[PDB]
Amino acid sequence: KPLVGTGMERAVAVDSGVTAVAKRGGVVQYVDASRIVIKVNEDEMYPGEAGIDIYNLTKYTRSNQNTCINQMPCVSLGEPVERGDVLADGPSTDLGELAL
Amino acid sequence: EFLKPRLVDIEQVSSTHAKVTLEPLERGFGHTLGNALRRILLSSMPGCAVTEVEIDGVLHEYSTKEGVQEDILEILLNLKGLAVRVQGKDEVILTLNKSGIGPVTAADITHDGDVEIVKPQHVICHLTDENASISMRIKVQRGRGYVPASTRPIGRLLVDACYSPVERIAYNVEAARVEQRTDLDKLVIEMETNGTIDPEEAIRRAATILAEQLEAFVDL
Amino acid sequence: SVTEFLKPRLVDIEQVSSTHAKVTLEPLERGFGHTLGNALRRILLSSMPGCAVTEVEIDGVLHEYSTKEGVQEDILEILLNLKGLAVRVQGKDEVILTLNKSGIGPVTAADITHDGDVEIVKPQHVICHLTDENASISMRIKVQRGRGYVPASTRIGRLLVDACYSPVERIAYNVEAARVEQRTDLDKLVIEMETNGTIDPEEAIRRAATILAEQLEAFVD
Amino acid sequence: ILSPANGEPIIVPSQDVVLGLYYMTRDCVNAKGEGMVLTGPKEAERLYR
Amino acid sequence: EIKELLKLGDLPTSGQIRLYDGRTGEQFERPVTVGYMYMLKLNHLVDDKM
Repeated sequence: KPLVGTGMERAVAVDSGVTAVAKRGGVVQYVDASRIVIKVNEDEMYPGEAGIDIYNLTKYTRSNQNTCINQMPCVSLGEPVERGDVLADGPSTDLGELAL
Repeated sequence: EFLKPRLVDIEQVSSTHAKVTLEPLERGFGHTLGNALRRILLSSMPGCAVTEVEIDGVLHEYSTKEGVQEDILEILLNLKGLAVRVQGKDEVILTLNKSGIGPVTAADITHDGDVEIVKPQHVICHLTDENASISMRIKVQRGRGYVPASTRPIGRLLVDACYSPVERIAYNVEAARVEQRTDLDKLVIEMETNGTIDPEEAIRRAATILAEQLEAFVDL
Repeated sequence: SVTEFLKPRLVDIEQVSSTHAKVTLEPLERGFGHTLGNALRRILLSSMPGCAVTEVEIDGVLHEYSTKEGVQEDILEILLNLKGLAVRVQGKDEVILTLNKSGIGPVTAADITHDGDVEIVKPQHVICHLTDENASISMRIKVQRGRGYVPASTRIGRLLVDACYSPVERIAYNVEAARVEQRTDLDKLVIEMETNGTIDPEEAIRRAATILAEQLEAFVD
Repeated sequence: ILSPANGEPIIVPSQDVVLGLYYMTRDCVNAKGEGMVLTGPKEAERLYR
Repeated sequence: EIKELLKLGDLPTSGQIRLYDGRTGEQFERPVTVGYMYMLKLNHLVDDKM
């Protein structure tokens, strides 16, 4: 993380599709470097949906500038999250902040 | 005439940093001896670090394993800063076995007798699955200085090793409080150590290294 | 191995004068040239024994900021020529020397009456001049044994002279790069030292080496 | 070492050497060891070191 | 506010502490401005230029 910043690094982190955000609020069921399993809450559970949400994490993919990009998870086993919360730090990301 | 400094006061206030005081010294020799001991203690010092890690579950370091939380490169970076003291061996092979959900600390390594773990709270990885397990072979060598893996099977992973067990050296020249000669000074040296080496033994090793390096001037 | 290190050679002596030495040591380890150069320089700077003129007892004008008739050079020139006068004694600690001359012409270091332990390293060093024949100079200098360099302000009708007990005059080390067995990260210590006709520069290097070895003999088994 | 357009030297200290020579050679009104006479430049270098 | 944050963390006001030499081991004549700055790395590696 930068010690001297501005505060708009979180907007750059969550506005570009390079991180993993939570669509519905709930608790984390299974933590892995390849996938993230999050069980949604009762107030946001649809009656016709499939249930839990599974977030796939891209690991060691090639970019257009021959730069290695990957997404590493940051949540722990059994942590309550909400809507709009970050789940995995991608390239140049430190807990939802831009880390150049 | 000159006087000889002695190591009589060795303070160990914690397990990381210790203060060694040299007494007595002259008016000009204190700063020179302190800077020389600092440069020898920071330039070259023997130690033991993790050289090679062989994991049978993964092929290369850019892969991942189902069950662990951190990546294999993060496991190698956590094993890079591992401190271990070897008594009288050079090539030690360590075995790690852990099953169940929980962190993998430094106490999970099998005991060998000749090795000593100075920090059992050092974590390596985190297991998040019940049936998942990882077994690795850690090769710890004994060397001196910093050397990357670029200068020196497909399952063997190469990692850089730092054989220097000294973090920082701080020294200052303080005047003697009660002394018959006012020109005499004492040198206090504090050194941070991870725990894999002795401060007095490192001071003796720096002294005999400087005495060996100074032996080429008396033949001139 | 681990305990072993590199050992440089010693036959690199380049002398441009009688008592000038320019030695070169190669090969050395990375970062080992500075800790062997500065530690050898700071010993030879102000931690070397010797003898020099400390006080001068004169019978002329009591005030220091004055002039003397019949002489060409001022008293400050006499003090600066006495600061450069190198002398070493054998057995005694402090000696008293007397210089008396009443004539016309310059005075050298051979005009002082010789003793059993006092030995002048060069009699060609001038002190002052004598213009008139009636101007008779009579001075008494005091050669005291000490170490390092001390000023005259920290001491305190005799005159205070800045004594230079160190036999060397200029010491400067130089660290360059060397290469052997495809190893670039090495060091090469070049020591250039200027010394007068009191002691050899190689003898001063060996004396500083034995001093630094005796200062670290309480730890090496 | 000279310029092709005029008779001026092209080897000049740009920023760091001129700053070091300006800091080394400067006049002060009070410092350590003011008011003493020396015998040569080697004694001045020894007193500085 | 920067001076108050420096005074809160037991740091000097001017922010220039006296540093010693690494080779010789003596104090510099002037205090050196030392601190922490966020540095970056550009895509101009020397392996792609030689």
